[PDB]
Amino acid sequence: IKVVRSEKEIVVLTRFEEYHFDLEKGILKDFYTMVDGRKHVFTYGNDGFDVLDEGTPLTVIEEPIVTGVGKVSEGFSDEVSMVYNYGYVKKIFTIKNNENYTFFVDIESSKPVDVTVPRVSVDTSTDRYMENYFASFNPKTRTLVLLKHDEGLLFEGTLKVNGQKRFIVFMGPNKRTLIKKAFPEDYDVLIKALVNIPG
Amino acid sequence: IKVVRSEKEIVVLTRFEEYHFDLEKGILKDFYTMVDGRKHVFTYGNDGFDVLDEGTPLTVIEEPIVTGVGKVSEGFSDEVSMVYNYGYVKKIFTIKNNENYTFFVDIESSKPVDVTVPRVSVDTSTDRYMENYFASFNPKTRTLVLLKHDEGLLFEGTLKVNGQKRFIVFMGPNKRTLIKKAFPEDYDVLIKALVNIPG
Amino acid sequence: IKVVRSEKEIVVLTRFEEYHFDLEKGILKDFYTMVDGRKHVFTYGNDGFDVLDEGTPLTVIEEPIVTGVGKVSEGFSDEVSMVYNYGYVKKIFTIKNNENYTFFVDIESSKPVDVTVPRVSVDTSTDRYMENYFASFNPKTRTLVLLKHDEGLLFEGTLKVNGQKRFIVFMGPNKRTLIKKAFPEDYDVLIKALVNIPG
Amino acid sequence: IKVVRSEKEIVVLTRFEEYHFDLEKGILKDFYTMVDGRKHVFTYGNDGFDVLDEGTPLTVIEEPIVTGVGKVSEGFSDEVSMVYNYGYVKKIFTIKNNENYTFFVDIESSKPVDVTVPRVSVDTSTDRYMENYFASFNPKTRTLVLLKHDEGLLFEGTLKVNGQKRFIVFMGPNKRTLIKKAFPEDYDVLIKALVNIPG
Repeated sequence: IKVVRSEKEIVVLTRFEEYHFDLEKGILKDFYTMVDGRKHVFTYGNDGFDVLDEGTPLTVIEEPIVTGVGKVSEGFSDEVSMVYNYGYVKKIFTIKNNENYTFFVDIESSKPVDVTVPRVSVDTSTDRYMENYFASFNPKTRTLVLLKHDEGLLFEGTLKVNGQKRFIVFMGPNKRTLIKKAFPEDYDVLIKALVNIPG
Repeated sequence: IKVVRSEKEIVVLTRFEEYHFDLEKGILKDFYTMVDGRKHVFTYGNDGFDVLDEGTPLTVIEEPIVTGVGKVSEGFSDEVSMVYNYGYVKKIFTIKNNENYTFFVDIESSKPVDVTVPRVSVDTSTDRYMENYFASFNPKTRTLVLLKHDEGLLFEGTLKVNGQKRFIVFMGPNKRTLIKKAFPEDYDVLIKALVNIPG
Repeated sequence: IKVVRSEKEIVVLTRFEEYHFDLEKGILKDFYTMVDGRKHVFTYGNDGFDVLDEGTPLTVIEEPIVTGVGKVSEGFSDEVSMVYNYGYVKKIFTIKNNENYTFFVDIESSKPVDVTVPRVSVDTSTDRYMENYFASFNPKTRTLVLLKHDEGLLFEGTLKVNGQKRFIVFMGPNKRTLIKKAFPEDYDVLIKALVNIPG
Repeated sequence: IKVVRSEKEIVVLTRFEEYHFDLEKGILKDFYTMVDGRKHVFTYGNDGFDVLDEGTPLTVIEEPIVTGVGKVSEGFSDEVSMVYNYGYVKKIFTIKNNENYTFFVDIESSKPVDVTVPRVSVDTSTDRYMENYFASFNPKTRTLVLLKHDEGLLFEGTLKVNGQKRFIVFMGPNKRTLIKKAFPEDYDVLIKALVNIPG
């Protein structure tokens, strides 16, 4: 809802979410929840939606563009989008004022690329490779990451993209209602599988 | 936000707007504002977005579909859409929870068709045919209709549709900020033009 | 919008255009604009889309077919098409009711042929061979022809046809909005490049 | 994904597919699936996309060309294409790394030709001529061929080519997800129709 573009990064602020995106690689740098005090729940390893071509991370050919609907005094009102252009790869992050801890990654390529996925867990013990979904849980911050990748047990740790593809990313507290709003169709199977993580 | 589908019409209800759509012709039956008590500000004459093919109105080949995002206990939370299928014409009404008195008419055709435009004014005196915009004002109810038709002074009282086109329709009180939120770029010229209507 | 077949030629008539096509050679014989009174702006030299096998013009093997959508009392309402069948070459003119002085020439051949391109200029002085586009301008009549040949500066005065190709032909007044509508992807490059002609 | 040109045949090898093409006639010589060990499921009878001009088959006028995108250490990473030029007929096989047992045959002729269609069945018993599709099934190898010929029940056993046409060919295991992925518009009609084959 509030966009602050710095010389080193772009910051998107809502009432409960604080996103930090870079300018050169199109990565999610940092994510904070603010529902119970400013809490640094995600930080960039090599997993913030890097676009890997054949085995090397790609950088953008131009500065990212910031757009959205409902430009209020403070940036936008209901939608913010950030466009990253790698030439033959376009990547758009979309954040809506739904206060659901859910953002979108609409991505398009000419040749197939690999998009690393964010992990909030300390170790692989609290990560789940589920059908069409990647789950990552941090028991310290109680933070959940649910990425709908639509690869149906073929996921190998990176999003294989070729052509148009939208990814839905949940990143926030373990609040069951918010997961139902983010993934209404698969909610039942999802929660039933998420029980198996320590939690 | 709240959808009530009876056997004779579909009713969309937000905190300030009350829409009534029919089931056979894809028309806006009635529109109420609820900001200063339930006020019947629009009613169907022959102008509720009737689809006129050659010179005769069309009816749908199937019952309309209701979709949207954020399926809550009471219908949807953030967006409602209604799909009307005339066979070679598809017409979709979209209402978002922006509380802006603004809805969208996404329309598509295989042959050129005509879409009648709503008028809230008792007479033509308080109607304006402006660049890319039709305005209609009812001084009794203080109700403004602003339709962005993108026909550029060539508008003749009916929307000419051929292929894909989206219409943005503001319908509600004469409130500066809401018009700016609806049409940010043309706002200056629009309102400087709306001065000429009684008001 | 109106078609008149006269056992010697086919005439197509919209509100601003009057095309005269022959029946034996599939050529554009004459073109009239009517926005400022009936003005004879094109007359067939040797360039009304003649199909040349070597330098040998071809004749159709059958009489042309006239088709279209929305058959109104006067011919057609939104689309007229004329099919010329040279046996091993098909050539279809299409005139849509866009009121944009823009028609289409869809062409398909079995062997490489050459199609002449209409000129409106008195001399080669006011012609331009641009990237993917032929431009002819007549300073007296104020008529501009823009042909999208998509041959990228390899154009030598005739369309090289082998296989399927669509040509977009603008023939009318130097109106920037109409150029923007006809060629929406390249209009900036085109409008800037046309400054070099007298204009 | 790996191309081996043996000066006598061209072999294209993916994770689950092995195609054997010749060099003189542009035919499919042999096809192996590998998902359950190397299983020889197609051998050329007189049905490996032979171009029959009217009575006799055609040979290419020049050696085929191998092209593709993402040229990795082993041929190409994601697309391979073989161009066969018969002078007045061009035939391009395309194999994408979609792991869908689905390849494409883009074809363009100057005069009407016939292209034979591969069969995996021992007899005509397990074959079906369906709306826009040819179906061949082998009950011992569990291999299904679905060719989208788009000739709508006018198909007579050979592809009628006269211009530009694209054929989508599925060749592989009877797997509904894959058929859905290759033919997403007709998958329900197709899959229901296939029940009539033994299976």
